[PDB]
Amino acid sequence: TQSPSSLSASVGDRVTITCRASQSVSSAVAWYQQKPGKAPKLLIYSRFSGSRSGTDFTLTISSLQPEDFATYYCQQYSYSLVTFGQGTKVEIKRTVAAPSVFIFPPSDSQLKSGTASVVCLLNNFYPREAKVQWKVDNALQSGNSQESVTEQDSKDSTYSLSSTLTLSKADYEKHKVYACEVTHQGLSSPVTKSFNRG
Amino acid sequence: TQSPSSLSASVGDRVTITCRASQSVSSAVAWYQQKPGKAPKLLIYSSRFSGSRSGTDFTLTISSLQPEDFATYYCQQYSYSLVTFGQGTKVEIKRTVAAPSVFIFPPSDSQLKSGTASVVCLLNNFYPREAKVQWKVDNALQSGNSQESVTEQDSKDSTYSLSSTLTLSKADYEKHKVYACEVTHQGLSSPVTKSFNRGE
Amino acid sequence: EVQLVESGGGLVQPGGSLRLSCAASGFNVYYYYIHWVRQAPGKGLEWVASISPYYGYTSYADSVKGRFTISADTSKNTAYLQMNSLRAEDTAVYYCARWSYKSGMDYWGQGTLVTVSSASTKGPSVFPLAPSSKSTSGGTAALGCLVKDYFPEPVTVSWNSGALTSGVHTFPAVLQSSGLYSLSSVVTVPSSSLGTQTYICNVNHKPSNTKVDKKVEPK
Amino acid sequence: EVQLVESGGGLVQPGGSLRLSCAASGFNVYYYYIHWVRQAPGKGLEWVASISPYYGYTSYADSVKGRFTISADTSKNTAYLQMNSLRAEDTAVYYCARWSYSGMDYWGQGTLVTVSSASTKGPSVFPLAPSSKSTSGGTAALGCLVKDYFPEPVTVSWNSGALTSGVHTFPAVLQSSGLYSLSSVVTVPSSSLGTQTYICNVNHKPSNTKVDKKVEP
Ligand SMILES: [Zn+2]
Ligand SMILES: [Zn+2]
Ligand SMILES: [Zn+2]
Repeated sequence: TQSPSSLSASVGDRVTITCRASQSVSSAVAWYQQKPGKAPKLLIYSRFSGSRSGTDFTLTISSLQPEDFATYYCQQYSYSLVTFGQGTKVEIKRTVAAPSVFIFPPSDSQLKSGTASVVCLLNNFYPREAKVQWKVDNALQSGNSQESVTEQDSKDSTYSLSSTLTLSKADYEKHKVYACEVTHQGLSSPVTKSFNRG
Repeated sequence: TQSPSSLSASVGDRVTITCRASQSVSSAVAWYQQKPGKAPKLLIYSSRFSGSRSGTDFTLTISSLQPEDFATYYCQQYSYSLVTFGQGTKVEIKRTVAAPSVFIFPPSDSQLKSGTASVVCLLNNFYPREAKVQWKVDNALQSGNSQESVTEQDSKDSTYSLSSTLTLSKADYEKHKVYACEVTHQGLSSPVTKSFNRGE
Repeated sequence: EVQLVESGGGLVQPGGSLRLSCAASGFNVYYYYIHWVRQAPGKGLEWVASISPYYGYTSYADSVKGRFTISADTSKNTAYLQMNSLRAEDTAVYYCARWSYKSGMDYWGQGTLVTVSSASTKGPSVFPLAPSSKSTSGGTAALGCLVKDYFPEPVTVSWNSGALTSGVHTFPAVLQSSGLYSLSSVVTVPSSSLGTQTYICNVNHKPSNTKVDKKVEPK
Repeated sequence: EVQLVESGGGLVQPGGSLRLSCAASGFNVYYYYIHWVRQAPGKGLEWVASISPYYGYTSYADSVKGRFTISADTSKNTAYLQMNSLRAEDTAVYYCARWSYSGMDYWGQGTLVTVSSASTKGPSVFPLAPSSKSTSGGTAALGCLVKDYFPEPVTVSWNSGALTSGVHTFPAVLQSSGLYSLSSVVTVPSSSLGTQTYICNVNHKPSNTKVDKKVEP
């Protein structure tokens, strides 16, 4: 129904996820865990515990293990119908890590194909939140780019991000200076990467 | 149909907004400017505002950003049996990083006597807008029992302010001791935590 | 002297019906395209409907698919939007606008709020956000009012009957899972004034004819 | 061993129809409620429909109601989801699950359903070339742009799976044209670029397309 909310936590932390009871008339709640690319799993709840905060339902993880980092869904049944709550993604907390930035001009083969995509890469950073602003001949762009973010890296718990500027071939040839400007928690000043067409 | 995308800029900057078109070719455009709490305004362009069509995508250019240009811009496309507004681009004022001052408020006795409890955390005058508030009740990380909202860019110093409200039943509130909100932000080299003990 | 004034907005249960009006002045709707555009809180503009000049042909967004009807009365010089089978996602500020390379909607109404929900009208409870030793820092103290559990929007807040505006932040309302709204208004002041100056938040909730003052004192 | 196996997913035009299946094993669909749950890309879980163990009859989400119809075959224990008048919003991975009575304790592997007017099309692969200007210390970045394909999914490897460290293959984005696009990148020592070749192997099974693109300065 929508994108899951986020929660940052460390191994060993205690986490409590609250599920608001809509307008039901029973304590029929079930909790599920889902990892990327896999089906959800019904939570069987040792470190997992279910309770009742007021009229609402809660799921508590007493001490987060590495395997606990995933998206959690609260399910309420009637039982003439079923409803899933918004996902809550539990993320691994680590120290701030500034991104390294790279820009890629469109290949000659792509220009031959009638399109020009410019790619800005942000590598190995934390937290996930980062802003990329595009500039063409020093003109700030909007509405002609799209971003994409990896899942948290298994080894160092960092993120990587791509931002792609898409222009027509004809328009790409009309400008000279292409740049992406990156803003992030770990950056005291914006980092810019650029190139001159030709 | 979705939230407006955000763009940080300064006075004198050049800004070009691209209208993400569909089966256009035979399509016309109109550009609008909206500020908080007010109806949109039609933009007349040619002299600070100019526009053109690069292929199927309409563009609007602001040649030199003025203080009154900071707003949310929308493109409207219309053609045979189709009229739609594109996603809004919110052009906001860029300024130096400013860390929030953080304040926490326990539930008033008045609200407690009324059988409920709301804990409020206040983040005052910070920039940039991006900020993360994490509630902790007896060091248990909370999620799904709080809500937050943020003001528009302040007309005084171009900062934002945010309030986060942790909602609990009175009974649940009274069986926990330590309440805390942990604030993460650009201007903070380390997270700031404001807390209190129930009944002090 | 062109103006458009809207009315008819309010609360309605899902599945219910509402008729919005758009009274024109300084021109007649007969000679122009008239448009309806809506905006959900925090979201972008969404085109809803339009009616053509001279002949009054119509056009609708797919999202209001045979549920909405746009019309105009040229004698009363008013355009209408009949809304049937309303759903929660129809909740928004609705604007009407007049159309006229440089063409576009050049005149707009002030907008009217349409709320679709099963919740009933309720006035707010007002609680203090009291200043304190931990609500102060290096000279300035923060205080405010929590305006909780009201429906529908809007609520308005002022401080000391409008005399205090500096340092005031009145946040956007949030829709709680209960279906009721809540908002906070805060203000920062000098700590030394806490003993002297009095601070009162004036809350108004027209949909329930509710008026409430709350004096905010140190705990 | 309890096990649900799904099939029948794929690509369809808006207004078209598909029929999903759910082969049960280690149990029979007579003594259990069977549910259908879908998940649109990057979004949360959404309940679709359910059928009762003893008698048939049905419960549907409001978003579906009278467009899909759930059913089952007792003999060959198989649940079905007959989807008709499909819309773009119905694009999702569809799961079938068994409810015990407490909750959906067993799930199928899931199957992708795409509803769109776009035609099947293989990706054009373009190099994201390394450069002396594109380094971070001794590290160089490079990659492959996998643009304008339909439908999902594509798979990307580097040097036939020999190179995995430092690889980032980003989630696809749905462009305004109705086609998907993604990039795959890798960071390597710039000192290796002279004596090392880098090839991204792109596989798009839905279009029978296999591309291997070498990436060089
Ligand atoms: Zn251009
Ligand atoms: Zn302030
Ligand atoms: Zn990396």
